[PDB]
Amino acid sequence: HWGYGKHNGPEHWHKDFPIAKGERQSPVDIDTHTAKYDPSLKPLSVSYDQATSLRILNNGHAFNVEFDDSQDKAVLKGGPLDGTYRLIQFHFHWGSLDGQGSEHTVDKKKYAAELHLVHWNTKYGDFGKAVQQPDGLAVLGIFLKVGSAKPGLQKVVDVLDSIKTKGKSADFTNFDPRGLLPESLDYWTYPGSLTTPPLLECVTWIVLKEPISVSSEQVLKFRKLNFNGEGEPEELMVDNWRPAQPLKNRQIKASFK
Ligand SMILES: CC[C@H](C)CCC(=O)Nc1ccc(S(N)(=O)=O)cc1
Ligand SMILES: [Zn+2]
Repeated sequence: HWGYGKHNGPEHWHKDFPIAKGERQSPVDIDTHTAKYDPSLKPLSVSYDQATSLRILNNGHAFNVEFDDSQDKAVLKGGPLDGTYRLIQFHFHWGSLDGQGSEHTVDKKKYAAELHLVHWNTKYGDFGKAVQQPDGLAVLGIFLKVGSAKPGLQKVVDVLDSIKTKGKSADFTNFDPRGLLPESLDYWTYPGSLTTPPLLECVTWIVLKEPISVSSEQVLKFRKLNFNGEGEPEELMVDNWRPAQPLKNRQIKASFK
């Protein structure tokens, strides 16, 4: 099965998922000088006041904080998007070292980690239908750098001990994802894909320019998670990122000058 090791990592994925070599794969390097300001882009609208988190799950590749997406409760709209996208889950990708971990890069710079807030287009009814459409998902990407702690992340950090291994979940209600956002909603946007198998080409990526800062102790706790299940040999969940993929026939647009 696919993963992030030498024998099953990103360079292998194309054998089971040929779309890995497709025309709109993610992540990509964001060349800031080549991205073009698009004055017709609208401000993002991030409406998370009614978000209902439910659970946190270690799925063997990352941990997902899952939300109730059976009503319009936490939605993303505006920006490059037409229509309304509902928050279903967020997760991160991170490194074994502070100098790597992000999936997107900015002028080839790697951040310590990257948060993905995953949303699906309500016109398709459910997430499984949405991933089969070119405009099915909108993923809000936010870079993490190591410095000061992010207080709004701490409730996530502190539950990780309870979901150390693959397949473990824990109740995780009343978590407010607004505490994970930077001040500015300036962003870059481009059409892309899921960054893990099945690598479906269904995502409008919206990547915030401003990173959030997290403490070294916060990211160290991410790195204590396990890829393996309980009672299997311990493999630390680190370096669960896909490297930048060719941009091909795409233009990255900026919301800002
Ligand atoms: C049918 C599709 C898939 C098996 C269903 C499970 C799923 O949601 N996968 C997923 C979600 C988000 C990302 S990312 N890293 O934000 O692009 C990567 C993978
Ligand atoms: Zn992701």
